[PDB]
Amino acid sequence: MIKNILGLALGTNSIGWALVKQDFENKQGEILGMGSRIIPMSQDILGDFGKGNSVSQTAERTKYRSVRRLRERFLLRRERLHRVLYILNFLPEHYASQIDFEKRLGKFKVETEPKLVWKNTDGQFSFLFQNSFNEMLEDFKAAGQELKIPYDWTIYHLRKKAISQKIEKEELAWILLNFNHKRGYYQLRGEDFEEEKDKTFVRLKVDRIVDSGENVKGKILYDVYFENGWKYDKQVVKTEDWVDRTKEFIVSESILKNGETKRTFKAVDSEKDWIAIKTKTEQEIEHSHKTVGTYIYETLLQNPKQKIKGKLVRTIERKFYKEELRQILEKQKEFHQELQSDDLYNDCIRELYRNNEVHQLTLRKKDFVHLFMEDIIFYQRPLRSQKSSVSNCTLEFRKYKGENGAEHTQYLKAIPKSNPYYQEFRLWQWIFNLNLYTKDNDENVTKVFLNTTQDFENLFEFLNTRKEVDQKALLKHFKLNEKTHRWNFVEDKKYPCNETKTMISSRLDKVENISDDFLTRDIEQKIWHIIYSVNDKVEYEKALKSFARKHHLDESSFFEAFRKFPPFKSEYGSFSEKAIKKLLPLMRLGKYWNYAEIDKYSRERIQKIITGEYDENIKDKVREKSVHLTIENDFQGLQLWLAQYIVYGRHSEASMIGKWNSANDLEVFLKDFKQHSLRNPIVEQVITETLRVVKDIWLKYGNGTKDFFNEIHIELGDTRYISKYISGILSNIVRVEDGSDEGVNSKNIVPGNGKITTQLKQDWGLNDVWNDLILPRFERMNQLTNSKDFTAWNENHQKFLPTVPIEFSKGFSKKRIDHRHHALDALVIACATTDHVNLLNNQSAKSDTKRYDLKKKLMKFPKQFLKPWEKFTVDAKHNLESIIVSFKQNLRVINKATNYYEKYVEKDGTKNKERVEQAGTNWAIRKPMHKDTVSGKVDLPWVKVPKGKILTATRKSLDSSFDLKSIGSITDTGIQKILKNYLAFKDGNPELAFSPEGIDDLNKNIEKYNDGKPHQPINKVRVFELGSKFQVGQTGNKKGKYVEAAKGTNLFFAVYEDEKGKRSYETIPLNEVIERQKQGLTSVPLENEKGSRLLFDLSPNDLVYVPEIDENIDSNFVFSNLNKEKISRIYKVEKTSGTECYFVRQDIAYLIKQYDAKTKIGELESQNKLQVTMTDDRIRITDTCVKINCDRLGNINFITKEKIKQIFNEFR
Amino acid sequence: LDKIAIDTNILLYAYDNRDLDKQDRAVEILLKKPFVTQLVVFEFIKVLERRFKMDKKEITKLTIKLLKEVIIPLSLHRDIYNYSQFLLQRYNFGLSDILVLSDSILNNCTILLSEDMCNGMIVDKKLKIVNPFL
DNA sequence: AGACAAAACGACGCGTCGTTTTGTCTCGGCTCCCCGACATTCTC
Ligand SMILES: [Mg+2]
Repeated sequence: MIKNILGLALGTNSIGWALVKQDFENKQGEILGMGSRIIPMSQDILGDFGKGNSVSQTAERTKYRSVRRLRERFLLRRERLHRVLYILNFLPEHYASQIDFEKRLGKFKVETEPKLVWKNTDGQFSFLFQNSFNEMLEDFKAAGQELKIPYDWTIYHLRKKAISQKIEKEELAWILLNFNHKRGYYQLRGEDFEEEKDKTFVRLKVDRIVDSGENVKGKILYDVYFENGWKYDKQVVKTEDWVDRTKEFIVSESILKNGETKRTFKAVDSEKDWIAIKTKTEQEIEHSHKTVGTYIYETLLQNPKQKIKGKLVRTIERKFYKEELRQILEKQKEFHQELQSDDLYNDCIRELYRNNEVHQLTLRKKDFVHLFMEDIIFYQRPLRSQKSSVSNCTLEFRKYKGENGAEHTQYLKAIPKSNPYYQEFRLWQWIFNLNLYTKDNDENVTKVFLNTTQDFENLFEFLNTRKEVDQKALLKHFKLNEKTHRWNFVEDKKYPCNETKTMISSRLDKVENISDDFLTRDIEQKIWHIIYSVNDKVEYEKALKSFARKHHLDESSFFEAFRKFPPFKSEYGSFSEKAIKKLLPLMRLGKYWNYAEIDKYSRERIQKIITGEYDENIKDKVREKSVHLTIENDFQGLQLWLAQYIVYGRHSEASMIGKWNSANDLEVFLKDFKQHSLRNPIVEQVITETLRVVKDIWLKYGNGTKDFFNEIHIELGDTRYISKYISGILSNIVRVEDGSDEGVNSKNIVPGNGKITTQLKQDWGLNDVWNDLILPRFERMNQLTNSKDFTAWNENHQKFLPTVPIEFSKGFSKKRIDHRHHALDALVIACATTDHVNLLNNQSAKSDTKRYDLKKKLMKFPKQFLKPWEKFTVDAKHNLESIIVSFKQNLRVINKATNYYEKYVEKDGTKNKERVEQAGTNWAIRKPMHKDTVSGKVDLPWVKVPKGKILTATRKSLDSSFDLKSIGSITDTGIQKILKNYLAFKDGNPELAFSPEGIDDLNKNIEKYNDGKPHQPINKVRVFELGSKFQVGQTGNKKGKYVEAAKGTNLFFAVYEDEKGKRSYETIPLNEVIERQKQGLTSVPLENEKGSRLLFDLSPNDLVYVPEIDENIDSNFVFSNLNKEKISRIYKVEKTSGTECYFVRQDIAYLIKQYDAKTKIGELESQNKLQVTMTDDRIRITDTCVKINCDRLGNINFITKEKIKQIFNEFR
Repeated sequence: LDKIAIDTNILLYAYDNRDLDKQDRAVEILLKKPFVTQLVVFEFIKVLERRFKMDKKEITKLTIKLLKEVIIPLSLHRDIYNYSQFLLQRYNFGLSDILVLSDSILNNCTILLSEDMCNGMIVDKKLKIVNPFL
C-alpha cells in the first residue's frame, strides 16, 4: 500500500539518486531525497574512451614503472662491470679512486660525476689515450680529411683496432662500458623463421605498365614490371605515381612446394618506418663485411660530419654487438695475462656471487668471455610466470588449516586445453552431442548408425587417429555421401579431433627406426608435458635429446622432427585436471569403460541410485532423471550433466540467490571488492560509487534496517555493461525469500527506457520546469552578446524558451549543460511503475479492450498521463531548485608503499633466498610532480629580469613558426643576426625561409648571411623564456634541471586574514604539500609570512557560499535554512594560480558556448571559468566566500552541540 | 653556524648557588645569546612560583629582564601541536619535553641543551640534545 | 631661528589586476593471463 522507491540513473561519471514514498492507488505520496554524485574527469577522457586510446592512469603508471626498471637494470649492469673491472685492475687510478666498492658496491661517490677519459689535474682536464688519438689522426690524414678532430672519437678507432691488435686494458674497459650503453634489439623467444627469411630491403624502378585486361569498377587494371626483372604481385589503377618511380620495397621469398620462389611485396618508406631503416642498416653493415664499430669508424672517416647516434646506426640486431664484443675479447685475450689467470676469474666469480655457491660452481667452468657477454652485459631475464594468474575450477577444492588456527581453502588451477585429457573430455562431449539428419526429408536418422557401444567405439578409433574432422570425413566414415545426409551442425564447420595426439603421432611416424607401438597413453601424456612445460630453446633441445636417450629411440630424426613444433596456444579449460579425471570414467562406454575406475564416492552414489534408497545428498529430480539407471551397466555413456551430478551432486551452477539483511552486508561487499574486476576503470568507479551512495542513503533514511527499499528502478540512458551487473548486485537488497522472486534479478528491479522518461518529462511538465530553471543562463548569454537570438518567444506558452543560434548549435543540448538533470531523470524513473514500463514497451495490444484498463488507470481521457500525486510538479520544482551537487575529490599527495625484495637470509645456519620487507619509512607520491619538458637557466645581459623570476632556455627545432618576435626570443645573438639576415633575404616570409628546403639553403650558404664569416649549420636553437621554473632536485646535476608544475597539481589555495580584516591569498605548490604532509603537518601552513591567520584552504571540486553584498557572514552557521537564494550562491572551485582562483556555479556542467579567440565570446569569458560571480554585482568570489562541506548525498555539515559533545565523548 | 637553543634546566641551574660549578656552566651557556622557547619561560615561571615560592613581582621583573637582555624568545609556532604529535609516534618522552623539542625544531634550532633528555640523541635528524654540564 | 617633518620631484623601474594567449615527451618489438559481446550444439 505504501512503497519506498529508489530510482537510480547511471551515467559515464554521474549517479542520479532519488528516493520517494509512493502510494499510487490513492494518488498520494511524496519525495524524500534527491541528489547527483559527480566523478570529475576531463572531457578528453569522455571523447577518448568511445574509441579507446590508453584510457587508464594505471597504464601510464605502468609505463613509468617499466622505464624506471629498465634504467635501474642498466645501472646495475654498469655497477657489476665496475666491480669486475676493479678486481681485474683495469680501471685507471683517477677513475677508480672515486667509485665506492665497500658500502655502495660499484656506485660513484656522492656529488661526483667521473669520466673514464678526462683526467682532472689542478682543475684542468686532459685526455689519457694520447697515442691512440695520434694513430687515429694519422689514419684521417692518410685518408686526407682534416688534422683536428674531437678526442672522444678515439673509441671507434680502438674498437676497430681491438679486432686484430693489442690495446691497453683501460681502452678495453671503456669499450665494455660502451657496449653496456648500446646493447641492441633482441627477441627473447628467437624462433628463427624460414631459412631464407628474405625480408630484403630493395629499391626498384618500374619499366612499363602493360594493360592486364582485368577490368574492375569500369577501370582497367595494369601490371607492373621492374628493371631488374620481377613483377609486382598486386595490380595498379593510378598510373601517374608508378611510371619510372624509384620505389623501395621489403620483399619476402618462400620456396614453394613446386620448387620456386613465392615472392611477396610490401611498400615501405625509408626514414619513416622502423623496419625499413633497421633492414637498410642491417644490409649496409653486412655488405661492408666488417664489424659495426669498424663500419662506424669508416663512415666517420669518409664523412666526418656524420651523425652517428640516432642517425647513422639507431637499432641493429644484438648479434652484431655480441659478435664484435666477442671478437674483441678473444683477440685481446692472447695479449693480456689477466684474462688467463684463473685466480682472478674465481675472484670475480666469488665477488659477484658470494651467496650463490651453485652459480659459482656453474661458472667455475667458463671463462671471462662467457662472464662478460652471457652473464653481465647481454643478460636478458625471462618473462615472469603468469601461471599464478590462471583461473580455477568451480568444483575441486582443498581445505587446510593455517598457523592462525583457521580453516581456509586453496583453489585448483584449471586444465590447459592442449592437454590430451581435456582433448578426450571435449571430443567425447562432441560424440554425445553428435546426431545426423537426412537431407531429403530432415528426419532423425540416428539410432540406426549409433545405437550400440561398438559403433561408438569404432567411431572413436577412427576419430582418435585424425586431427580435424569435417563434413566429408564424418559422412564417408558411415559410407554416406554429401548428397543425402548431414550432421546437425554447421555444414562447412570443422571441429577439433584430438589435435595433440594426432600431431605427435605424425611426428613420431616420421622419425622411423622404431616400432609402431611406442606411443601409448602414458607416453603421450609425458611428451605433451615435455612440450607444454619447457618453453625455452636450448632447454628444449636438451630435454628432447635426453628423452631420446632414455627412451630407446634413435636421436637422429627424433630431434629433427621434434624441433619444429608450434608452441601450444595459450588457453585453459573451464575445469581442472582432477575434476575431469573424476568425470571421464562415467561417460566412458564400451571397452574403454570399466567399473573399477569410478572412485569411491561415485561408486557409493551409483549403488545408492540403483538401490533406490533415501540419501540427503541425492534429490528427487535425480531419481526422475535416473529412472533408466536401474543397473550398474546403465552407467555407460552418461552426458555431461549426469556425470557431473553423480561426481559432485549439483545440477550445474544453480546459484545461491542470497539476501542482504543490513548495511553491514553491503559495506562488507564493498570492502571485499577487488580492483580491475570489470571491463574498464570507468564502469568500476561508477558501480563502486553507486554502491557507496546506496549505503549512505540507506543509513540516512532507514538506518540500515531490513527491506527499507520496497523497490528499486534502474536506468542508464558501451555503457550497457552496467544495465545487468548493477541490477544483479542490487537484487540482493530487494529480493523476497518467500520463493516467488527467483532468477538472475529480483522482480522488483524494473529497468526502463528513454521513451518512457522523455514521454513522462514532456507530459508532466518536467521539461517546462527544466527550461524555467535553465533560462536565466540564456538571458545572461543574450545580454553578454547584446542580441536576442538566445531566447525565443512563443505564444502557445506565451513565454520565452531557451535557444541557440545554428552556428553555435554543433552539439548543444539543453539537458547536458547541467548536473541536476541526473537527479531529475532519477526522479522521473522512480515514480514510473511496472505497469507504465509494460504499457510503453508492449503497447501492441492486439485488442483495445485488453489494455484499455491501463489506458484508463494511467492516462487522462489517450491524451496525457495522470500525475503520481496532485502536487508532483510543484514539489519537483521545489526539489530541483534546491539540490547541491557533490563532487568526488582526489587529494592523494602521499601514501605508504610496501617494498618486498629478494635477499639471502641466514636462518638455521643456512643461507636461503627469501623476500624481505624494506626497513625505515618511504612514501609514494600519488601525483605527477612536474612536467616532462626540462629547461636550463640562462643569464642574458641584454634583457631585464624582474625580481622573483628567472630565464630558462630550451632547445627547439628551427621551423616555419619562427617570425621576428620569436627570432628575437632566440638566446644566441649571432644566430639572431644570421637568421634575421636570411628572413630579410626571403622578403620576411618565415614559411618560405624556414621550410626544410629553405633551412637546407641557409645551411649550404651560411656565408652570405653571416657577413661572409664561417659558421656551423643550424637546425635547433635555444629559445629562452622568462618566468617561474623550479629545480627538480638537489643532488648531482638535478640542481640544473628546471621544470614546471604538472597539469592538475595546484591542489591547495590558502586564504588568510590579518588582524585588521583584509583577506590574503596564496597557492602552495605540490612540493611544500609533500614535505609538510611527510612531517605530519597540515597540507597548508596555518599562518603566512605576515602572521595572518588562515581562514582555510580550497581544492578543486570544493564548495563555497558567496554571500550577498549586504549580508555579514562572520558567525553565520545555521546552514539548515538553505533556500533557493542561498543555494544559487554556491560556487565550485575549478583551478588556481598565483593568487587567482576560478569558480563555476555548482549546477553548471557545460557552457552554452565555449570561448574562441576569433569571436572572443563565451559563457564565462576566455578561461571558461570566472574569478568573480556571474551575477550583475560581479564581486570577487575569493574576498567574501565561505567554505562549506557536504556529504555524498549533498547534505551540509556544520558544527553543532551534539558534535562538540562527541568530539571528546569519543575520547571519553 | 648553528642555532643553539636551551631549556628550563639551564636557567634553573643558573639561578641556584648550591652547585657553583653547574651554576657557572649554565651562565656561560647564556652568554652566547642562546635561543629559547616561550614554553621554557612558562615552565621557568611555574617552577619559580611553585618550588621557590617567590613573589610574583620579582619573578616577573627577572623574566622581563632576561628576555630583553639575556635570551632571545622564539615565536610560538602554529604547527607545534601536529609536529609534536608526529614526534610522538617515534619517541617516548614527557609530552612537555616533546612540545619543547617540537617548537625548537620548527624554529630551525640545531643544538639543544638539557639534562633529563638523553644527551647525544638525534631527534628527527634535525636537532641533537647535548648535556653541557659534563 | 634654526633645524626638524614632510611634501615635491624627476627620475627610471616596476607592478597593475583583467584579460587573453601559449604551451603541454615520442615511437618500436613481443609474451601471457583475465574478462566482456555477438555466432552454433547438447543437457536441466
Ligand atoms: Mg621538561
